[PDB]
Amino acid sequence: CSQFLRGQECVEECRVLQGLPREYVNARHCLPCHPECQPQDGSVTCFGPEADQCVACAHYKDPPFCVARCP
Amino acid sequence: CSQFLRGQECVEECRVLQGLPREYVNARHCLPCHPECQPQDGSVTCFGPEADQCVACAHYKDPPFCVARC
Amino acid sequence: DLGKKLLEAARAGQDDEVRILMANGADVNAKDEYGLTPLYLATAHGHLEIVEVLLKNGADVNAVDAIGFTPLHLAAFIGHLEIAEVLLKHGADVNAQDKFGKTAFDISIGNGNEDLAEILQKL
Amino acid sequence: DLGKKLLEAARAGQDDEVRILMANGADVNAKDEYGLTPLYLATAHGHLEIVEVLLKNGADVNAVDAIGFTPLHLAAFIGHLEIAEVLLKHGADVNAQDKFGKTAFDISIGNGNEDLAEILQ
Repeated sequence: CSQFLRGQECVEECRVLQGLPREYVNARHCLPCHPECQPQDGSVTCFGPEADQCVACAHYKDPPFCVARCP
Repeated sequence: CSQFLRGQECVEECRVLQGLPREYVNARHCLPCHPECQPQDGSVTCFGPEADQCVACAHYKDPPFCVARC
Repeated sequence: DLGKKLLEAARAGQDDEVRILMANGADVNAKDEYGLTPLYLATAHGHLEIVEVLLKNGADVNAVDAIGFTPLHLAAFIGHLEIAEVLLKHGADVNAQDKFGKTAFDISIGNGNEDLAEILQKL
Repeated sequence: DLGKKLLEAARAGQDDEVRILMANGADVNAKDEYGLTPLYLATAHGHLEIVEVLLKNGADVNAVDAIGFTPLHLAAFIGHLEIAEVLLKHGADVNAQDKFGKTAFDISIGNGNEDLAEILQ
């Protein structure tokens, strides 16, 4: 596969600026943002797979993490 | 946290040579190897989150991916 | 008018439409509804030739998105080596930082692209 | 006997134990159940002082695991900057390759460990 890998599927491009769930790219692999990242429109959504790597939280922020709820 | 993150838990080390599920590490995060990776005993188990990143396969190979059913 | 057309063309990967719209004097640094830019959209969608053409026509290499990503940032992110090289030849600020203070090289390390990282490191 | 205790001490961060075993002639390069050495295990588990001691007592700095990871490979995989630097100061083969042709630098970039990568350039 000369393109991007999403699991096994060879896809033309990952979901970085559009599509759901948003993805970050690593080693030509399309990989999912943490579910707590707010999908962005004028930017990428995450920089990795974890709740402290979002650009903005879907719900609450409990620095440095995005969380469904506060404790 | 100045050690490693496993999700939000701050941990002393990741599971690179032992423990289940086995882990790779990226920018100080403990992240899981793909479940089709065979847990290794003399080395790390994987290099990233995906099934073409295992050292060896838990079940069937299908280059370059470790899979459950061929 | 010509702005929206150039934006859709860069997005969809339509080399000819882009060259034409440039010819008919479309704004090379037009902004879409999210403040994005043809150069940026072209890099996002992996369109080398279009990136090259936009650059020949004075596209701003230091246009920033919502968090201060330049096209070089996004190239590093996705791991588009060739596009990154083309942006470096055309005046891309390699020290430029997004709102979290990361440069393209940082982003490259997060993407795990050794060759792009290497090119960026030696700067 | 002593070798098993040394290997365990290296896993568990027991520096006082490592010291007393070395003092009683424990094999600094003893191989475990899986062919791994104290230095590798101390690296795996982030025990800096222990890699310091093991090195001063002649641990094999380029010993190799199942896939040809040297301790430096492992330090780069995990993100142990300091241990990696210590390894370098004591003769880590900066060009060594695993059975995939990857060097420590390769692996540092693979695992997003910028500072590591940066001292291996």
